[PDB]
Amino acid sequence: PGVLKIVKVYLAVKRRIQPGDKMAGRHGNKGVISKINPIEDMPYDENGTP
Amino acid sequence: VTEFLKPRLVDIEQVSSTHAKVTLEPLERGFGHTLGNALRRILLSSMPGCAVTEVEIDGVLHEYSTKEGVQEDILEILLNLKGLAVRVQGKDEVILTLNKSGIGPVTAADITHDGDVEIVKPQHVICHLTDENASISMRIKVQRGRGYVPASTRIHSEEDERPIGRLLVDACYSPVERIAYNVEAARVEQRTDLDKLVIEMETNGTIDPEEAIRRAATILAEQLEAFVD
Amino acid sequence: SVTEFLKPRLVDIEQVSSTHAKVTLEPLERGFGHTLGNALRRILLSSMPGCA
Repeated sequence: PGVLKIVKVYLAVKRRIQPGDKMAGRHGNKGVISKINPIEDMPYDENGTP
Repeated sequence: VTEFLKPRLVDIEQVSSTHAKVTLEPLERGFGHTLGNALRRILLSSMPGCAVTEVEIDGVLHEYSTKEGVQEDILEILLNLKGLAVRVQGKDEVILTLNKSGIGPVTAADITHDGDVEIVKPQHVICHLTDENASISMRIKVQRGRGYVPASTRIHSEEDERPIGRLLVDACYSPVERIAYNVEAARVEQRTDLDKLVIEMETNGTIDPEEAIRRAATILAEQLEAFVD
Repeated sequence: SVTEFLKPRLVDIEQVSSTHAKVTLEPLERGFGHTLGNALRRILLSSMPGCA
């Protein structure tokens, strides 16, 4: 196409999962991760592991 | 008060260097629940620590690229080395270093030993080598933070700085990582049946159990100080 | 900085009645304010002196 040269530059990106984005399950269930609770919130097991 | 019987630190057992189960003195009714809950919350809340904050390594220019002689990716290097944790002295924002070659597995021990830091375990991973001729060269900068500082949360700090070769990654900056409460009632015969609360604390080993508990208590007291007014 | 925490400065309190009232505080730390309030309830209720 009459171009003396065509040069391509490919850049990268990483994206952070944040409130509202889309997830689901292999047991067939749609949903959105929508609540960003500070780690002092999510309930913890009897052994303490949340 | 009427003989409120305030609890105090006692019978602290260290299950491991980073696993501990500590006790306290018995306390009056109604505080043990509040004491244990507030303790777990505050302790997990703000445990200041030191961690790797920015990386400047001679070899790679783009961490999403490979490296001959090295096995793991540069992103894999960042991930595994992000497992670097070390006790830090009063000095902060230090630059530790690690450079070596060979054909054996690469361990955290092969790092430049400075006078203000201490590596807890020689067992961490530094992307074990693959070829004799290759030589890894890196210097890891450590900062002292209270919690997770996002990668772009540190972006605005560099206007004309951060050349291609010096990059930033994410962290946790909180050596606490475990604080839990279990209230029982024992060792109370002379007075009414009081309650003693056992605290299960599994820190990163960077902060001592009693020292961390004391710091958290001081924070809580400072908070409650305004509450009177 | 490392160990400094935000203290509440705005302590404006509106008294609805001689017994009914609501106070409010300035910014407490995220999650720390909730813990403080819960502990305040637990203590101020689980033990409160008075003749009855």
